[PDB]
Amino acid sequence: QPAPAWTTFRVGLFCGIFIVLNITLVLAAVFKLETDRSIWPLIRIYRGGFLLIEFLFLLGINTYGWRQAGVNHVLIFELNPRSNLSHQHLFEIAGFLGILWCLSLLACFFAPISVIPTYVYPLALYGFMVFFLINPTKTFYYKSRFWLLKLLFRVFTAPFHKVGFADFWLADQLNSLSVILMDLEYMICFYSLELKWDESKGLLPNNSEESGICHKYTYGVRAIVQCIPAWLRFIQCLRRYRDTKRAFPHLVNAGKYSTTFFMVTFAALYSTHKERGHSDTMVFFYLWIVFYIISSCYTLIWDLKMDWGLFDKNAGENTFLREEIVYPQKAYYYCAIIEDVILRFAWTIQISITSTTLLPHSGDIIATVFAPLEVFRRFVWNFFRLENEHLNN
Amino acid sequence: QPAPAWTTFRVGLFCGIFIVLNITLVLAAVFKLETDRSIWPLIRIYRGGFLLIEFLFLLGINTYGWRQAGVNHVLIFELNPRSNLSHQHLFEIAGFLGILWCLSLLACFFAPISVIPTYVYPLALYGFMVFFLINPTKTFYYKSRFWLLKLLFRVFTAPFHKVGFADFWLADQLNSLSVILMDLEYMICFYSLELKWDESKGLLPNNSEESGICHKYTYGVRAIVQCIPAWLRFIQCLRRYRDTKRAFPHLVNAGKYSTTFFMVTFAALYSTHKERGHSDTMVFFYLWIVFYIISSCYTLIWDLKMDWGLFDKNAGENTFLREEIVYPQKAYYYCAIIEDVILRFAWTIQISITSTTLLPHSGDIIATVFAPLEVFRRFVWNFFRLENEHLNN
Ligand SMILES: CC(C)CCC[C@@H](C)[C@H]1CC[C@H]2[C@@H]3CC=C4C[C@@H](OC(=O)CCC(=O)O)CC[C@]4(C)[C@H]3CC[C@]12C
Ligand SMILES: CC(C)CCC[C@@H](C)[C@H]1CC[C@H]2[C@@H]3CC=C4C[C@@H](OC(=O)CCC(=O)O)CC[C@]4(C)[C@H]3CC[C@]12C
Repeated sequence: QPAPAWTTFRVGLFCGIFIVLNITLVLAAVFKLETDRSIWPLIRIYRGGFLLIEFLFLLGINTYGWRQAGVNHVLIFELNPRSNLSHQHLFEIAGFLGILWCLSLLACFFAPISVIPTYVYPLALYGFMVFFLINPTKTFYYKSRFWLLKLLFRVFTAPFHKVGFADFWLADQLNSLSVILMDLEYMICFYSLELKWDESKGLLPNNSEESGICHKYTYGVRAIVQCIPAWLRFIQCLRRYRDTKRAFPHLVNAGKYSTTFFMVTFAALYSTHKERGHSDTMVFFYLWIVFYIISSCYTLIWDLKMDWGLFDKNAGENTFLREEIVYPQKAYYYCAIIEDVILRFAWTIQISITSTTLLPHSGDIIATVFAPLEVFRRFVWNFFRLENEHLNN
Repeated sequence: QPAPAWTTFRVGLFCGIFIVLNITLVLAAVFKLETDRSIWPLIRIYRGGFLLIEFLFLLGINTYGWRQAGVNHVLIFELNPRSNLSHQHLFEIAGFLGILWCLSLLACFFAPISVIPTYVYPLALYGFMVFFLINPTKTFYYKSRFWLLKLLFRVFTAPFHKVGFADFWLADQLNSLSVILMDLEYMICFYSLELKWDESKGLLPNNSEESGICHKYTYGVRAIVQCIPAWLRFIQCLRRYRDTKRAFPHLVNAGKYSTTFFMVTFAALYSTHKERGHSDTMVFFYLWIVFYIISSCYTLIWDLKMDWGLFDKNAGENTFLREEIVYPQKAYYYCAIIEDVILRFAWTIQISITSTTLLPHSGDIIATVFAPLEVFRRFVWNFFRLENEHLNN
């Protein structure tokens, strides 16, 4: 059933406002903003919002593809059939939130008029977003927000509730998008300790020794925020093994999700060795590389053989694929296989660099450039994971 | 017949882009613009264009009414029953033209590229409109523009072609769009006579007494271009009388459309005799005024008693109305009558400032604020005229 023209009109309106706002924001950044003042904290704060907008748009594309390809994903997700969301609603939500984000960024740049210079706009934007998430009224897709909040509650207390499809799907989705979590942690420490709240102007060049508290790992305020999604998925699979008493898949998933834990603690140990300047620190590098390989070379085999269900013995004419495929063109499969091996190494490198406090001058730029790539990798992963899930049933 | 979702998406996209472009144009005009060169000529190059876009948008709303009020207008317009242009197409065309107009105005305000300083933007925009109008390729509503061009040719050759509903409909609509003609004539006069083309931008104030060659009537070229639509309608109704062999509803129409000839000739004579001296100018001003009440009354009785078929001697329950009506609210009819009475006599209000102020450049500002009001008067007149034609047919 086609959606009413009002929904499409709203989607187009929001898309056009988003496009024009992006163009004028780029122009203002190129011309108005001056290079002398450091602008890295602004990008660090707004990266999470941009990632959320991109994820919402990509999920709209994903549900479009699932609807067109013939995948019965409403039964797989166990959603209520009589109230389901098409791509247009997700597009509208993403456009509205993106317009709000662009308005906040433009206000932060220009700062039209206020007494408090610039440090109320990110707080305002994130507060508006969280209020939209947990608004107690019965409007603005109340059923969807209620379902998502219940799913979040089930996921974040995973070792107690029975594991379902949506639980692990959202666990993986959070595993890809943890950059929002680290950005939130950075924002929290920066507002709590660094910024001069009872002052004016705002951000200033930092020359004191106490500066850059969020940059350092302190004791543990950095690594655990990195590996929280890994812990969630690890405990989810442990509970699933307990409930099902099946050895192979869950027992290998435990090691798969503990490899990243090992890599993260080893990178933190390398950082504290650099702080200590030990003679064996360079040797400490080599082992990291080893646990780099056993990390990536782990998940790759899980990405193609078990996740997407490729490399089947009964491939037949479909070279390097499975016997049955619902997508029309194999070029998509081959491009996805080619791009996944490229993007996995970049994702692991970004995770290591963000928490290891390495590359002081180029680490932030590397993270900024490579952040909107793991989201696309997950977007590619979703299609084939759900296709294999539908064909398995 | 629901429209495709892509058309609605395009309409929404164009509307959003137009809205944000208007907001940023207003902001630039308030802030970026500097008041050292007389900006009034700029308005006279753009004002008319604005009106055109406005008209198109208004026309869209009009046809929507005829689809919901039951006023069958395709049958009486002699349009193709199986091929019609819905209001969404008019909305998107108006949005496209408005986006181009806003882009040209912003480029003129900012002057980004320092090679073609200022004079190419208006010519380029109006040329774009021209090539869109007369594009020979079978793209972008080929039937629509071909029909419009054929009807324009039929209208402009009034004394020879047979009269129809669409011909005098377009003549009546054009009778409220002479402002486009005066602005086009002024643009041509400015670009041909007084502009020094070998100059960048042209940041020279026009306060010098040598200016005003194309502002005044002088040799009498504004009067004829102003009276052209009146002449077309006068000749069309003369031909209607000649064909019908009856003069009850036609000769009085000829007199009504000929009163404006005396109107404009008296106005032009007063304007051209003001600077000569001519101490008897008050007699001409009095004649101009009395002809003003004569014409503004004649038009009022024609619009009320005969055009809409209102004030019938036998009305019944519906006081001061007709017998059969299709629109639900009587408040709509009363508001339309009141606003028609105000707008037809609006000139009086203007003259008050022109008779009670010493502010330099007084007539032009009142003229440009009152210009987007005759279009609205025609837009509201169209509803009831089409309804009465449908009832009579
Ligand atoms: C970075 C380079 C080296 C590779 C980039 C790969 C992507 C651009 C490709 C890989 C997988 C592709 C997707 C694979 C499957 C689909 C489903 C497909 O849905 C349908 O319309 C099919 C159903 C039908 O029409 O019968 C639409 C294209 C899409 C989203 C593809 C869009 C383009 C993607 C994301
Ligand atoms: C601003 C001051 C000077 C008053 C100007 C009057 C306008 C605001 C009024 C006069 C005539 C009105 C119109 C008369 C008839 C209709 C048809 C009507 O038809 C529908 O689409 C609704 C029908 C239904 O759903 O029952 C919609 C409102 C509209 C366009 C009205 C919109 C408001 C108008 C333009």
